Amino acid sequence: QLVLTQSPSASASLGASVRLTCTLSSGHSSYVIAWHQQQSEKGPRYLMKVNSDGSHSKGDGIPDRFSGSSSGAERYLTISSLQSEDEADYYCQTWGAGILVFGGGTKLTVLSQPKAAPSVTLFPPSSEELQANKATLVCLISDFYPGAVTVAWKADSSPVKAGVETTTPSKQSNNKYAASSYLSLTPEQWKSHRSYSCQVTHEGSTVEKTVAP
Amino acid sequence: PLQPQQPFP
Amino acid sequence: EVQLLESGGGLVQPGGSLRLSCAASGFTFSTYAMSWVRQAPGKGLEWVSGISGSGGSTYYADSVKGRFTTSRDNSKNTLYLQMNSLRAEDTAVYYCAKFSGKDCSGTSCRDYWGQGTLVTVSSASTKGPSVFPLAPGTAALGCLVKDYFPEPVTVSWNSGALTSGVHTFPAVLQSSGLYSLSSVVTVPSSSLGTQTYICNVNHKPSNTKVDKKVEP
Repeated sequence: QLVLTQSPSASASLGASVRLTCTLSSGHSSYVIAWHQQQSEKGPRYLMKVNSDGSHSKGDGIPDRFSGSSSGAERYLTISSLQSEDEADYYCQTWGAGILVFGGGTKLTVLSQPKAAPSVTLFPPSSEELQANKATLVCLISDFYPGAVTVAWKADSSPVKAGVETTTPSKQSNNKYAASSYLSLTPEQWKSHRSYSCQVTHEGSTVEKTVAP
Repeated sequence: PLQPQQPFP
Repeated sequence: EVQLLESGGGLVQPGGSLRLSCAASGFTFSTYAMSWVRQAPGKGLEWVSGISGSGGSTYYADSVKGRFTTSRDNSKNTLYLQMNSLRAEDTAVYYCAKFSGKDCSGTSCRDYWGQGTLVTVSSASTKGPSVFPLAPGTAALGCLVKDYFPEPVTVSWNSGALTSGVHTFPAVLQSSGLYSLSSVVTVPSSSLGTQTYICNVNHKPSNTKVDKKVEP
């Protein structure tokens, strides 16, 4: 059975080195593998091939800090001076007669990037949406690190749970996290309160923005 | 064992 | 260099059919075997099919055998994946790819990937978004892209003239099963009276194309 075995997750410090491991099943120790990188919500990028004698065959523009190596049934990818952009899922891949085989992928986390407080923008319902007899409050949260946040909505000063939908935080191209929270209201609930607030808590500190009818 | 040159000849 | 450009993704009812295309360029297409790969939401890469350079030999993963067929046109330099009898669990981003194997030498041994296209198999029907302006020394303005299915939506500003300070957020998936997302751009307040700002929203599954002017 041609199988590639990869650990699900790995982590290392910013600026340090990490080696990821791909294990070939017994009877396939001579096989060539390839490493592919997939950043979250992107398509894969080929890195290199690794056969028994080590070797490479690097894709275009792959930095020198990416290298590969081999020993027995195990195939390695080593990344030095880790950068935030190296956070991705790394898949080894191989082939046999008439089939391709993928490992399960190893998700690499690069720890201890700078902490950053969130920027918050709160939008009220547009007049167009209100004329469609609906109302949405839009709370946009970006530039924070780490990616754990808590969002709390207030109608005037009272907590509001009903009608709240929030995304899970996701790392954007500036390598900081973003999330959004939506509060759905009827137009009459919107007009019957003096204000609504989006309250964002991150690392014990709370940012609040307020809009009014 | 014995990896072919190409999976899809 | 090598480019693999896919098209044809979309939404299909269970039991329905769909064909994906992968337009190749930058190499002698007919020389190389071509593959399809897929990735279900939150899962890893899964091999789908391979086809020899000539098209005479095809190979399929057991999960798709008999329902998916791969073919190629070596004059248009295009790879195809014909899907029939689609199932909910076939929902995935589909990638065309060129895996060189071994026997090659230097850069000829590189692998290449298409950009992927999303195929959704669901009994739910498509719904295009409603687009609302988010009014108004710097000011944030935006567009709310509300209640659509399925992904994806693309948003640009002033047809690509405005990119600096633009941030399009990942969509929320509401309990109703519809998505919403927002796009925001930060601009100088002094420009509000003189510069027009328009978000261009495209939801191909529903043939929706909206140009929404965002005024103060």
